[PDB]
Amino acid sequence: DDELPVYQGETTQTLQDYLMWQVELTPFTDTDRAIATSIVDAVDDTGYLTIQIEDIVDSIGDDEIGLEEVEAVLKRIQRFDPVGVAAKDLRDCLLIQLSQFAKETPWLEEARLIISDHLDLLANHDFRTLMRVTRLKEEVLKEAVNLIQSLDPRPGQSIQTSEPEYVIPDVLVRKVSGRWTVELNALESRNDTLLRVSRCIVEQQQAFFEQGEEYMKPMVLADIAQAVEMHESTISRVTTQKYLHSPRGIFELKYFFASSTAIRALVKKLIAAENPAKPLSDSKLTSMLSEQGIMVARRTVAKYRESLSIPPSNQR
Amino acid sequence: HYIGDLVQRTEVELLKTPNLGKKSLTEIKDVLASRGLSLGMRLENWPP
Repeated sequence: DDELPVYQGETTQTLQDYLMWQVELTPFTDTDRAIATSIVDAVDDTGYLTIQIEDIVDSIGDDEIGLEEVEAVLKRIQRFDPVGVAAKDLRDCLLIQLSQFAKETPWLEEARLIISDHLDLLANHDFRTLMRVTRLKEEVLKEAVNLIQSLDPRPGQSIQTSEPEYVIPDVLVRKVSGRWTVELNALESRNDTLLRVSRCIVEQQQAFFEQGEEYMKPMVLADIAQAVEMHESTISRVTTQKYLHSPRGIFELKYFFASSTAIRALVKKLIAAENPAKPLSDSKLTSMLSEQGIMVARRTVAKYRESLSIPPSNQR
Repeated sequence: HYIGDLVQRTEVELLKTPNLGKKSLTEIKDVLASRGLSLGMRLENWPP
């Protein structure tokens, strides 16, 4: 209704909204505005990714309209408010962000064009042999790299995500004698009773999984379904909706209903000393797990340690 | 000479002169797409 502040809305602006606002105000032709509108939707909240170019060209359905037309227009779009916008691959991102250094930057312009344009793939690790490639030495190259490292990445300045999306908790686990005791802090009545029973199942989970132990003791939904005689899907639904709160490691408890989690803790322990070898040895760790009795044999348990953004494989 | 006197023209006005064709228009569109971006204004005046 009206005359009150109903949650009508805010109409905030994202990055694509703002880019489109910026396209509205620039001297594009009838067609070029169609290519521009075609590109700004391709852009992401992350900036850099304008995804595939040739699908941008082919999406228009031929009839002329070459690649060069989308390329020029694309550059100009890449030039709008948040400096480097879109482009691709980060390389051209840093070349567009480097396009305006005012040209009055000492040593930075040239060196930065060489480093940023080409050979930047080897700049990941360190300088080393690259120092011999560009003939640079000492701090001449290090200061340019200070500028390159001073650039930042893409957009994510428009953002428009003021909403942190907090948890609000649901049930509080007051820590007792090196464990946890429920208190539940913070028809419709039947639904409330069902939520209370879900809190009771979380208390049974306290009995199902040891808190003090590494990760959580392996349990099956058949235990919580054994206690109150409730259906599995119902309990998993209560734990999926509501999120349990505990003083340490509070979580929806949906992951709480010592299995793979213990292996992940073991993988974390291996990761601590895994720094010495970049390649890493989850397969060797699997052999150690088999010796420990786990019987892992280059399995995904080791592979999970070798996955999860591990130095393993990526360093190799 | 220079830029500005070139920068304000509609592509419908520039498209017809000898030797340009459709290719060179997109070429200058790409070159001048960088830096200036403009390809139009009414501006004000000129110092020279």
